[PDB]
Amino acid sequence: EFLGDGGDVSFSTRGTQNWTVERLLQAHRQLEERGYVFVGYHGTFLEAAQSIVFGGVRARSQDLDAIWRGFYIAGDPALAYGYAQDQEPDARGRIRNGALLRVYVPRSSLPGFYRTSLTLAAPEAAGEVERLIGHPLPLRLDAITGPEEEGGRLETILGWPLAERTVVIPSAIPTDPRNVGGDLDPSSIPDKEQAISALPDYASQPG
Amino acid sequence: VAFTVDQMRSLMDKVTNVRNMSVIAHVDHGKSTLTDSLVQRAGIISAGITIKSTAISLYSEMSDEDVKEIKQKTDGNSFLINLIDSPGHVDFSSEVTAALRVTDGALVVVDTIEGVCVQTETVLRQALGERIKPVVVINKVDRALLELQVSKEDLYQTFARTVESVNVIVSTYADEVLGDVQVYPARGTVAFGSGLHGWAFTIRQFATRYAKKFGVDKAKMMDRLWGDSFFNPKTKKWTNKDTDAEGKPLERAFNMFILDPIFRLFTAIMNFKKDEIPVLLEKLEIVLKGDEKDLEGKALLKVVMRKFLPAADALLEMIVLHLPSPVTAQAYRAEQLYEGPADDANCIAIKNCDPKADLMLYVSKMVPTSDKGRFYAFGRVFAGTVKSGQKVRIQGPNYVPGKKDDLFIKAIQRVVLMMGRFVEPIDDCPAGNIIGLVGIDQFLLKTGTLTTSETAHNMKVMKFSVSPVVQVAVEVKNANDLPKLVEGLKRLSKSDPCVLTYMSESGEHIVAGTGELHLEICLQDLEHDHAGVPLKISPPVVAYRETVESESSQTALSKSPNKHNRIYLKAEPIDEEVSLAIENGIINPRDDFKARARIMADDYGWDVTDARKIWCFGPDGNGPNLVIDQTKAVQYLHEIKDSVVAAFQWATKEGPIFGEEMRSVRVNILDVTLHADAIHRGGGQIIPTMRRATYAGFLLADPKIQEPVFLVEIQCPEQAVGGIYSVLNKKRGQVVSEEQRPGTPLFTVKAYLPVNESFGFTGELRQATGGQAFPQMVFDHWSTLGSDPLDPTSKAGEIVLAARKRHGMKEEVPGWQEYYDKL
Ligand SMILES: CN(C)CC(=O)Nc1ccc2[nH]c(=O)c3ccccc3c2c1
Repeated sequence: EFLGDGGDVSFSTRGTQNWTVERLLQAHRQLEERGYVFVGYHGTFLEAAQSIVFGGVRARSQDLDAIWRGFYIAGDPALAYGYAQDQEPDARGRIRNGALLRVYVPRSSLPGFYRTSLTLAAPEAAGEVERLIGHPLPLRLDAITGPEEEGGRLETILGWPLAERTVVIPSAIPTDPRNVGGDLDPSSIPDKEQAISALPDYASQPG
Repeated sequence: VAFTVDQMRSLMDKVTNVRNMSVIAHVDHGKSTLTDSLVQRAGIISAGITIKSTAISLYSEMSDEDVKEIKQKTDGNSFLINLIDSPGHVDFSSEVTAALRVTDGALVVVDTIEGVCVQTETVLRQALGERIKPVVVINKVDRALLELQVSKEDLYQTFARTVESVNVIVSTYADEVLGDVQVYPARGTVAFGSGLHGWAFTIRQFATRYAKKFGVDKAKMMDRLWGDSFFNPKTKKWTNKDTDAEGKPLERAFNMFILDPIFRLFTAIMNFKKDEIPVLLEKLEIVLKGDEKDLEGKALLKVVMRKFLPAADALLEMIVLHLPSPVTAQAYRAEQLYEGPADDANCIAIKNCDPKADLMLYVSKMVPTSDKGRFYAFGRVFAGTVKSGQKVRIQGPNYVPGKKDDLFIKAIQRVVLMMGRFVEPIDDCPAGNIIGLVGIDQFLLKTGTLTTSETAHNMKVMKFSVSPVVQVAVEVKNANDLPKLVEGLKRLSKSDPCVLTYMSESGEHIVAGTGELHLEICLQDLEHDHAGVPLKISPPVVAYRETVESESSQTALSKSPNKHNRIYLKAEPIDEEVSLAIENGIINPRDDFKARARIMADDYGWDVTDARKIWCFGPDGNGPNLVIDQTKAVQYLHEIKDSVVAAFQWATKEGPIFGEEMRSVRVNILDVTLHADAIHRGGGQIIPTMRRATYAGFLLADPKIQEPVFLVEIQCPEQAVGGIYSVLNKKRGQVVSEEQRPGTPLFTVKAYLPVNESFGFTGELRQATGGQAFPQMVFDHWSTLGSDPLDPTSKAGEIVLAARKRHGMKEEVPGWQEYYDKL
């Protein structure tokens, strides 16, 4: 259990139940003590959030012909934030807010995290990513970090194998239930979470 | 007894032999007990749909001799009594008047020791205001003997003072036209007894007994049984002085032939003097039946008194012989119940209780049935005859012969008899009876008038309101029973037309009612019946409304997450008139856009152009808010309409000031830019955008909040009217009018009371006006506070801040920038 202690954790439109900043800090410290490192944020929906934290991230019937298949996350919670919400309406017509997830991988996998300046969709991307990882796409036990799109923020794509080895826990950064669609407000990020959110330094040259 | 539909129907044709009444009494004075006794005695039973017991049918027969003592046209020895149910506490003001308005007689129950208590005094006043003939009963006489061990003469003086108190009320508030309506024991309109033990009597009963042992026509036997009349045992003569020739005292007739027999049985039995009991009993011809013979103490007395003086019959005697039939009363009650010309074709038909004239059926209340969440109308046929299938004009509260507003020409699905808990189908029903109708539920909220005459006004309406102005959040204390709460809430809303249960975005379960008490009751019945599961109820709260005062400072704009779709809009105010029009069915969502447009353009000064472009109303698809499509040549526009509307429904249900409903908000969609491919213009994308734009627009259109306000009508003696204005001035109340009832010293003050200031109002008014005041308050209008909801220290901002905190939202109100595009 990597959730620190203090009562059952659940995800609500109301906010994440039982997850204070303090608890976060304990959880994070203990993940490091077993040799894990934080690699980015992952926003998504409440239902989803629940599955990832209790059951872990798992691919499921991906398009094998889809070469960029993987689990996208982001160093910047703001960019993650955007995906923290239902993607479609419920029968009534409500689009409720979601939750931000913090992604951790076994420290032992860092050898496979690479970075580039090309935008992942660009023609060169494919070849250059492959140059960096040592094999044709899709990514596997490796990850690539690069501009979401020209000038955009940076996203990270852990390959499905690696992603299945992650450990995710809740963030102390809340989504707004009364502003679904707004951009994450920099002041709602707790300072203490900011302290434990540095990213590892990724390699720009192949191994 | 059991009757067939025919028997019942046949009985309902002889209106001259029907009695429509209620029982006015404080609950702690055997109200429920006495009533039962009548049911256990003359309760009518029919020879799978259950309802909420609203009226009980009673049958009683009398001798051709008794029928004669009836100073009012009759026919036959059979009688049908309709016992219409009443509330337990007086606070239920509005429904107290409801029951009264459909009755003609009344059985007022007063207590021996305590006499006429304030409460009963008040309801009696109201009854007198509707021209109800009272008939009194002094209950709990037992408590006088067993406890106080009072003497024959002291107990007499008691009743005397009591009967006197009552008549002080009866004469001061009854209408002169009605004539002397005071109660007189010697005239058989005052019974005495004990609901506990189950006994009660009338001078007229002992007078029919002692009737011949003295050679008297009971007329003069009962006349002697009360007041100053003495019978010297020695002289064996009747005198009118409490002393014989020498100066020795003489026992009054009442104490001699009434109170004495009863006083001995009590003294004998309760002292266990087994030698006397048998002797004493045989003299009164009281035959114990085997098993009862061994009884002793209370157990015994209780059985003796029942065989001796059957409480049920004493009451049933007064009801038939003194309470007016649905013929005598309507002649002098019609004018008061018809809000049209006192010479109108119908008003006349009311007076004459003519079953041939155009229908004039009064719906006093809607009662919950088992058959679905449907409700059956309960009322009385004042004129003509109602019959299954007959199509009728259902004239609601706002109807007026002139216009077509609030009218619903439909067909009466089924006519049924309100046999208490069960209903019994009946073809027709002539004027003068209390009947039930099936199939009006979706036309009449609670009260209303049913007619056939196209020129028929409504009958004295009873102001009721379905406006949720008070609500609370319900939670289960023990999470396990949660599903049991989800059921009762659904159950509760099904039992009452005016309660409301729903879920907020926050996922809370809300219960909203007509007022402090109305909700209060609803909550009890939830934690005790509908759910019977322990719950965590939040403190009461007044429902507000979020609105705008002007047009958006500048164009509001937002884009979807895609960053491919944009919505440009502006918000502007809607005129109270229009909003009311929308609230009052004039401007209708379901109308023909063209017809509706014609109306708004014409009667409300709207550009027929804009009105023809209405996309929807809100919330709940029919609220006083609109979205007008003012775009110009936006390809694919219609493909995002449903989303836009959907969003509007959420935007108007919970606004940006502090989660409250929007009211009188106009949203004009100025422009829209849509991705060429549908894939990217889905709901997930448009819905949030519009929602945010709307908020932005809203916040830019000079925000303000509205507070609801009640219209309280108060009945009160000129003497206590003081306390009224007293409390009104400490609640921000606004006096609208104060009048007096011609004859009596009964003022009737009407004022405006801010709902958010009405908490515990009745309680305080109680102390103030010595409890003589009788309130009647209903939702009246929405008032726009002047202060800035955005300024924390202002008055509205104070409301907003607290509310925001309560909901655990960010203490400050989002500026428009949060919803405008983050450019
Ligand atoms: C098609 N759906 C199963 C989901 C999907 O395609 N993507 C998805 C679903 C959730 C995502 N959450 C993120 O925090 C994130 C951050 C940087 C870049 C992408 C994401 C992100 C992406």
